[PDB]
Amino acid sequence: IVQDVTLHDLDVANARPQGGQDVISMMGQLLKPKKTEITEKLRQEVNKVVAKYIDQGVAELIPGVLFIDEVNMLDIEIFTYLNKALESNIAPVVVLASNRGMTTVRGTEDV
Amino acid sequence: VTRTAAHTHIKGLGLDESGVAKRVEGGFVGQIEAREACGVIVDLIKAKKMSGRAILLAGGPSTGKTALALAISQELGPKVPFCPLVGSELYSVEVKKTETLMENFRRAIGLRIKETKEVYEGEVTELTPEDAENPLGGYGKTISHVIVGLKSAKGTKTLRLDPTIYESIQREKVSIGDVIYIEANTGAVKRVGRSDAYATEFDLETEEYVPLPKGEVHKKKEIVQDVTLHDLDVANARPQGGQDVISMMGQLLKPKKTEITEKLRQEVNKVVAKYIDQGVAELIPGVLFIDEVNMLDIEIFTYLNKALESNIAPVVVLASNRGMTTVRGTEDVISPHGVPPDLIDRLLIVRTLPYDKDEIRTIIERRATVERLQVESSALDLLATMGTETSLRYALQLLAPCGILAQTSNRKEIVVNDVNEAKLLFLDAKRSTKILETSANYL
Amino acid sequence: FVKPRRPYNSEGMTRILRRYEEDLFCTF
Amino acid sequence: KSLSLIAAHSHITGLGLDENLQPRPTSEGMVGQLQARRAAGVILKMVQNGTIAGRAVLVAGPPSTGKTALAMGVSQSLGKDVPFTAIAGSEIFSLELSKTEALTQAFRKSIGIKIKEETELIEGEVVEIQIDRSITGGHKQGKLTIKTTDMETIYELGNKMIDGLTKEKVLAGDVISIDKASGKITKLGRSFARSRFVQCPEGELQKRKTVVHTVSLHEIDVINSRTQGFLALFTGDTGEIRSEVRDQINTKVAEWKEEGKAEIVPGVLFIDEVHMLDIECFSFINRALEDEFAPIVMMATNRGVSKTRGTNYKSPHGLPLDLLDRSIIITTKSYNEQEIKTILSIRAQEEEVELSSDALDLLTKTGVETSLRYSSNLISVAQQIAMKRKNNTVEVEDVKRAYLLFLDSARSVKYVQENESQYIDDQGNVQISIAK
Amino acid sequence: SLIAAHSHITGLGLDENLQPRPTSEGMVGQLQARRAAGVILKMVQNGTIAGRAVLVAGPPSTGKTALAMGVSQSLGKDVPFTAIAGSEIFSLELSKTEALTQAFRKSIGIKIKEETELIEGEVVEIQIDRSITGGHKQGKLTIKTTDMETIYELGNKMIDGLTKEKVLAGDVISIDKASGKITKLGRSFARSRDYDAMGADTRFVQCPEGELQKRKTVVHTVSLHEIDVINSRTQGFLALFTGDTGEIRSEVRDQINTKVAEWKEEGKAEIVPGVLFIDEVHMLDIECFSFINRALEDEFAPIVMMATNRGVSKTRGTNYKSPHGLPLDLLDRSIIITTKSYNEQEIKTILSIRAQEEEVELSSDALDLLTKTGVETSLRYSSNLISVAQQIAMKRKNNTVEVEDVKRAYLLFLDSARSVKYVQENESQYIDDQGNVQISIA
Amino acid sequence: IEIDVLCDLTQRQAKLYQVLKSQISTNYDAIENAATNDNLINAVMQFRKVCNHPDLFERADVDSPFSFTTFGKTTSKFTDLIYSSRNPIKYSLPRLIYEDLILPNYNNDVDIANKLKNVKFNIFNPSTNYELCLFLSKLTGEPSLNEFFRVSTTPLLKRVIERTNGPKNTDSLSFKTITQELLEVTRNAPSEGVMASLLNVEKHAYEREYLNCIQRGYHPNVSAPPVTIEVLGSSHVTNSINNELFDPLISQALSDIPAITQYNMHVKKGIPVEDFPKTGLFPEPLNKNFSSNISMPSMDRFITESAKLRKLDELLVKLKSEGHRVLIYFQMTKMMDLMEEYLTYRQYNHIRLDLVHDWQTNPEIFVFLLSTNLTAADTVIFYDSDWNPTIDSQAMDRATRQVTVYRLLVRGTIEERM
Ligand SMILES: Nc1ncnc2c1ncn2[C@@H]1O[C@H](COP(=O)(O)OP(=O)(O)O)[C@@H](O)[C@H]1O
Ligand SMILES: Nc1ncnc2c1ncn2[C@@H]1O[C@H](COP(=O)(O)OP(=O)(O)O)[C@@H](O)[C@H]1O
Ligand SMILES: Nc1ncnc2c1ncn2[C@@H]1O[C@H](COP(=O)(O)OP(=O)(O)O)[C@@H](O)[C@H]1O
Repeated sequence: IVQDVTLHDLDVANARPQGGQDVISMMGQLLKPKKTEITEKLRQEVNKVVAKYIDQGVAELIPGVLFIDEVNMLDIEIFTYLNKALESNIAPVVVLASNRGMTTVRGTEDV
Repeated sequence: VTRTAAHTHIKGLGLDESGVAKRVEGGFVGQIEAREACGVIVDLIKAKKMSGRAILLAGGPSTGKTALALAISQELGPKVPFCPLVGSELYSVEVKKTETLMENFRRAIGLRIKETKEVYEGEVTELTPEDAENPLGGYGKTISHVIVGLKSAKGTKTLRLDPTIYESIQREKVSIGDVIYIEANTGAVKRVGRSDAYATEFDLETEEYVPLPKGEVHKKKEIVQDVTLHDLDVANARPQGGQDVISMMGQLLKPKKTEITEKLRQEVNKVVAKYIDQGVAELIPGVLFIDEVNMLDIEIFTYLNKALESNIAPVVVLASNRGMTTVRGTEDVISPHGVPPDLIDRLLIVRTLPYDKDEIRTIIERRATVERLQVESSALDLLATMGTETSLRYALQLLAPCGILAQTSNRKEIVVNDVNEAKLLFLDAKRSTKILETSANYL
Repeated sequence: FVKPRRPYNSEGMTRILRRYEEDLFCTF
Repeated sequence: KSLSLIAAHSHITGLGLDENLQPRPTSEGMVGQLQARRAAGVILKMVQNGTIAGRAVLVAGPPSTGKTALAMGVSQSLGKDVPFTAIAGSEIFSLELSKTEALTQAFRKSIGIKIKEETELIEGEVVEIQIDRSITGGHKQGKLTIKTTDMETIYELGNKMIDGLTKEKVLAGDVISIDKASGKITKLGRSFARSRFVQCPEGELQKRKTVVHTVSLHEIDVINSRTQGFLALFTGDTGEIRSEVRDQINTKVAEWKEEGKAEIVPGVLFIDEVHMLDIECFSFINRALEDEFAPIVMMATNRGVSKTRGTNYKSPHGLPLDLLDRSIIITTKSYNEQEIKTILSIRAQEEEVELSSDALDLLTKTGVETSLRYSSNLISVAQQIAMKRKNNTVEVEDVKRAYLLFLDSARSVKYVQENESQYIDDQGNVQISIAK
Repeated sequence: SLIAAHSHITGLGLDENLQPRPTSEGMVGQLQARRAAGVILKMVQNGTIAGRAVLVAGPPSTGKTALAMGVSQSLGKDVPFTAIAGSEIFSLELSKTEALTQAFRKSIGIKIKEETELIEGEVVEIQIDRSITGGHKQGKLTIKTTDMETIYELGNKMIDGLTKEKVLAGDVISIDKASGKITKLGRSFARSRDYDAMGADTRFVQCPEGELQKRKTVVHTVSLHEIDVINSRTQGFLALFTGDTGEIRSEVRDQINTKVAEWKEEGKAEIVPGVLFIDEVHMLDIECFSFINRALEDEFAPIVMMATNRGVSKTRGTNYKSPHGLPLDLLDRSIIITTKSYNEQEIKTILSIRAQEEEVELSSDALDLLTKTGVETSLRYSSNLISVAQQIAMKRKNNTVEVEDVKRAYLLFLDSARSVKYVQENESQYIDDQGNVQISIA
Repeated sequence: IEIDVLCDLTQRQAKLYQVLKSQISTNYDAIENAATNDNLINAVMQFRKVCNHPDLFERADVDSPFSFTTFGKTTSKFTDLIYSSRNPIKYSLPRLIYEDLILPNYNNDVDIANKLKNVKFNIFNPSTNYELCLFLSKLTGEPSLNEFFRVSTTPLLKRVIERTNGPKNTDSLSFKTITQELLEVTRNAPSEGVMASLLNVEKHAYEREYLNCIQRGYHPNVSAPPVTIEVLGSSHVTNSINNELFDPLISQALSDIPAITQYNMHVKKGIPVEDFPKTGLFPEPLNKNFSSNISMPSMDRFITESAKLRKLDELLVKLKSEGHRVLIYFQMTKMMDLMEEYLTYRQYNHIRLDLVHDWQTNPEIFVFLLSTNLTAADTVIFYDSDWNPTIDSQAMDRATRQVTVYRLLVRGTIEERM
């Protein structure tokens, strides 16, 4: 069997607690599934176990395309995070599209 | 050897028995009138009679205000509660900033309680429950009572328990052969570990092995506790520590700051007053320090004018580095030190003056001998001239790159060439600003 | 002298035995 | 009871008034301000009569002229068993409650309901406890011998009282209180037999005591709303109580008043620095005062023709004209030299500070020149300078030493304008170097 | 692995006398900044002082983050290096001061000394006693080596680890007593009667000989934030992964500081401080700067390194312009490293190293034209063109990049300056700042 | 042969040192001067008590949170220990509010309105809204059409407890997500599988960083039960509060049944396992150390809390290995008792001040405790070192082999200036 998952699925499967008998897990299964700030630690352990099983020949990594349309709606803080996040080892290719000419960047007044 | 960070060469105000400040004592150089005023404030806090007395430490940058705050904290000692705070810490996303200020106000108050404790302890010899008549009856438990036999040095006691205590006993995962410790005040059980009367080397659970406890099984012991009023308020607002279900599930929920009501604080005050009236507790008022008070907006100031008038308020020390600036949250109000005039009328202002060349030179001397470094005299003169030309802090930090550059040439002594090399390698604000003004593309 | 081993009490509990040649499972 | 160090208003025990509502020159810790004290006495009689509801009174004047002192005098003259709620203007800008909901809770904390009930209790000193148990402990029999200073009795006990005596371990010579209908037993203490210590009770063993309760309408609102328990009265998480339960509580309170089982005790809400509210809060306050269950709202402000928050125009007292049209205004005035010296002497008497005559004249002069609060602050920091030289009375040199060490508004302002390059201005500019 | 922007930098390129080589460890040029960074590296390696602020300032595309990764690569393992950007502080469940406090506490490592015991041997007999509902578990384990034999006692965690990865009375296991790990090494008994419900093909290992129980000293490094999050609530170890650490109270932090000093006093632990690197530090509010100014004065404070590419610009949260986007209080307690622009030979060496890292072979004239276009335009554009020219040359079925491939890559993919030029002659085609656009071609 | 040993102050020793310095309000110069000269003697007695061992100023005891409780305490063939912890804060409520707002009576409409809102006008009622129930059962796959009425009228914690994973029919609109499909495979999966290891990041991080042998750093300061509400003259209030505080279903859920009681219920009474009350729902703690807020005194902190005792523990190992006979000198008897119990913990052969010739004849005894003719001594040790030559000369006088003296000194205290 060949099963195909993304790295985000591994992150959100590892972040939530597994099948357990405590009241917290089954209490939270019946509640609203709120999104939460997944730490850099979990992504680092997922990356190293993925690299360990890639080096064994069992796994294979397939990078893909992240397409953001109308990037002029992005704030300058998200642009700064893109500047940081493009430096990663595991990062995909990213395609941006814009139709504006000379426009102020959102979040600033004079650029 | 030891670690130092911009402080810890300051051990106190360095005053005499008459309150006169000696020139070079306690790690302090200069600031004589400010040190004398802070000593009078220290005596006022030690008098333990006044509430809601506020002072403001006003001066320029790098003049010794935070040094005076930690000097007051060291003069008062570890018994008196001291709560340091920056003005940016009051803006919480969980609760409103008024509640954060009142929480710090209650945190700056101490209390020393002499509490007695009823203790059952010993090594578990028997563990036998007796069953209920109808276990599936819907109402009632599966068991009725559990008989626990405890033995100790010169003693053996047989205990009949309710189910509620035995639920905590089995939550601590006891067994036959275990030394336990039962608190009768709250029903808490601590399992100390395995007894040493049996073999040790046949386990796989990294356990610790304790001898049989001394004395009788049933004891009454006296414990001196040091709490704050905020601890009482928090422990009563989110209850844990009982064996009932609501406190039992309060430990599992994620903690969150709430708006503590005035009624709970009044009831906690009534209980503390009843403790004090019986000769058990003792009140230790303390100090709240708010550094960078100009980062507060007009709402926190307006609440400070009401929170200072309570009959339980601590002594609050403020610090600013502002000239005639506009208060945050306003558009046209311009006030001294960034503090509104309705609060300034309730303060007592303490000036803090700048330094001279000799004071800068000897400050560099004490910072050098605390950091365990040896400096020549000519290098010390050059460092003092830099401290007058650019800043005292820049001359203070340049000591450790000079020490590294001296160690890398197989040397101990810091010479003038090391200071010149550290001048070239590292810049200050003025040189970097001059590079910024004459630059091509916003360097 | 050699200290006695801790008492072992397994009353009203199932048992799983695993040996070289045969595995048991005693149930109630 | 009611632990307290020393407060700024600790000398005010009420309004000093005669039987004809006339102010004495100095009485109950209040000097001067005769017309303001007369108006506050009329407002106090208005509260005590309780026949009118929801009237707003504004106290306005210059800073440091007896406004919070007037509020404290009203609060002390009301005494206990009448609700007094004191909030600031910045206490309603919350993250889990809306502004109108917080104002509604503050309004409803100031109205009380008085209920009188009788419960029968037994209190006395335990003489002898005999308890017999079986082999399995299924059935237990017992006797209890208890006494007061006037009578002694013996009681045959049942099983559940035996279980309630074994729990909360009662020995002989303990003074206990027993409630039969609830099964609650409290140990008052131990009696006078040394071999906490309280006296043996006197009179009848079986007594009926009438206890007067006073419960606010906010408490009944929280209890009747089933979404949260009574623990939200202590933790503070009520979370926008619905309006419908407030109509049910209002109808039930009116029914209890008509049937005679309860009476309404209205109180006072005091809002200090009322200019810091928003225009929405003022619009809500305009219509919250026209309810039968509304308290008397006392508002204090010191501003004059400033910007109303949430708007872009300027109004007298920081309040819009609709709110000022619904209010009657008490005006406070600035003080004289004699009143300043009397206030300083009362404050020094409250801090246990003995002052010379010349030190009092110097403090009065520097209070007239600078501020009343500055002299009141120096009056307690001069005592430590006096005790440093080992004397009791504070003399002129200690006052001069405290004046030199601690600055006021004007001197600090002068030092800031004369040395403005050493401080951080509005443009973020500073000069920290000494040379160049 | 995969190739990133700073995959060619492994170290700082310094001698024993803290003198930079012209070409070493993937770094070329920038001698003074590399020497100052080596001084900061020795300052971190000494571990004597705390709370020093270092500012790295220069124009864009100069080698700021290159210097930061050089410091991180020369810092070695087991020393924490926390790298955050300016925009990660703003959270909807954490305040700015709480986020900065956690970023400060992630950079201080606590190295704990632990005494463990190892047990390896053959399993002879496993007896497991469980309750009817299966909650309470207890039992005995009979393990043997060539010379010894010992019956042990098991608890709930040992039976839970034994039932997982099932051992079957003749397997060889290794038990770690302090980490609680059961590891199956193989099988040696070769039992004849195998009721094959499984497809196990377990390894034939030898039965170990010698001592059954052996002591061992281990060391592991933990962070101060991790101890705080573990001690905050009941299930904080989950919150180390889900990030559900909402505003940890100050009392926890005071007790953790006292207990860490106590563990230092017994010789159980030691404190290993590290580097916190804040890139794009101008994207911080004035409240964050006011917090950092007093958070640098604590006993547990790392070395804070900040990178800025900005001139005299507006400080966020205020209405005035300050040098480097930072207020003068923060600039007072910082030492500034200034980084300078490049020549053409440094650009050529950078392009050659980046070509060698991507395993792409370049001709001489292609290198000169890429150097010329990296001098006229920016360096990052000429570095990005290399992989595109490699794919173009791979389309023609030859494994060497010529001038024609990089010329096609320059024609197909645009610069910034040519994009500004092309937009400014065709302003009607694009949407302006006022929302007007002509879409019709006639 | 005079050797001086210096050791730095510990954290607790510095804490009570700073407390004693701040207590007498900055008169340390006269304290040091008239301490060197030898009222003020009672002031410096506490200083040398702190410098010797911190247990003389304040003995270390069990570290527990403050109990904010009023319980049934004793004022002094089995005994009963019954749970009786309460809160000192009492909330008093009149009977009228209870009887006319929460309890039903003939003059109020609590139960009528409850029935109208919860049964009659419920929209999951199959007696009036059968089509919605059928639509929802096609949506969800529930085999029963009364499931939604049952779910909508029960509390959440009860819904967590009695939740059973019953089968649902395939022909429905509910699915299996790939996250749930990844979760369900690795429930019982062993090690060394690829899916199992990719789904087990947290347990590997637990077992790599040795988290079952870490110590607890924080415990709370005050522990307090919920606020007790009293109503004078009502048994109904007491029964309702006892039912809410000690609900048998949730209390059984957060605990477990004893094994012999399970055997008696299953076999001797014929109760099936599916009819047992649900138990064992409490979360496991991180360690054994994280299960409670009470910390016991340990005999590893007792050595380290005194710098002199720690340095003497390190110094005694070399003299034990070299096989000498060591003399320890004191000034008080409280430290004599403390060192006696320390030596019995270490199980060294020691005697305490007919003993003289016993000391000379027997070489097995290692430490002699003396307070200010023993020719068999080789090493003499001054714990409370005083430089009065009148006592030191006679102490070396009562002491053929090489004789070495040792003085334990503390840096930055009265003894350093001494
Ligand atoms: N009077 C003084 N004696 C010795 N060191 C001083 C003195 N004043 C300031 N310093 C040193 O100068 C530095 C800046 O002082 P600090 O008080 O932190 O700033 P500010 O005066 O702006 O509050 C500190 O590291 C402190 O050690
Ligand atoms: N008439 C008065 N009698 C007694 N004390 C007064 C009087 N007026 C003012 N005070 C005192 O002066 C101090 C400051 O006055 P305060 O009432 O705070 O000013 P404001 O009216 O602006 O609130 C208070 O401590 C108060 O007790
Ligand atoms: N001295 C150098 N050694 C190695 N690579 C460099 C050097 N200078 C620049 N680079 C490369 O140039 C790019 C720009 O570096 P960066 O740190 O982003 O500059 P800046 O500090 O201006 O932001 C990086 O991808 C880096 O690989």
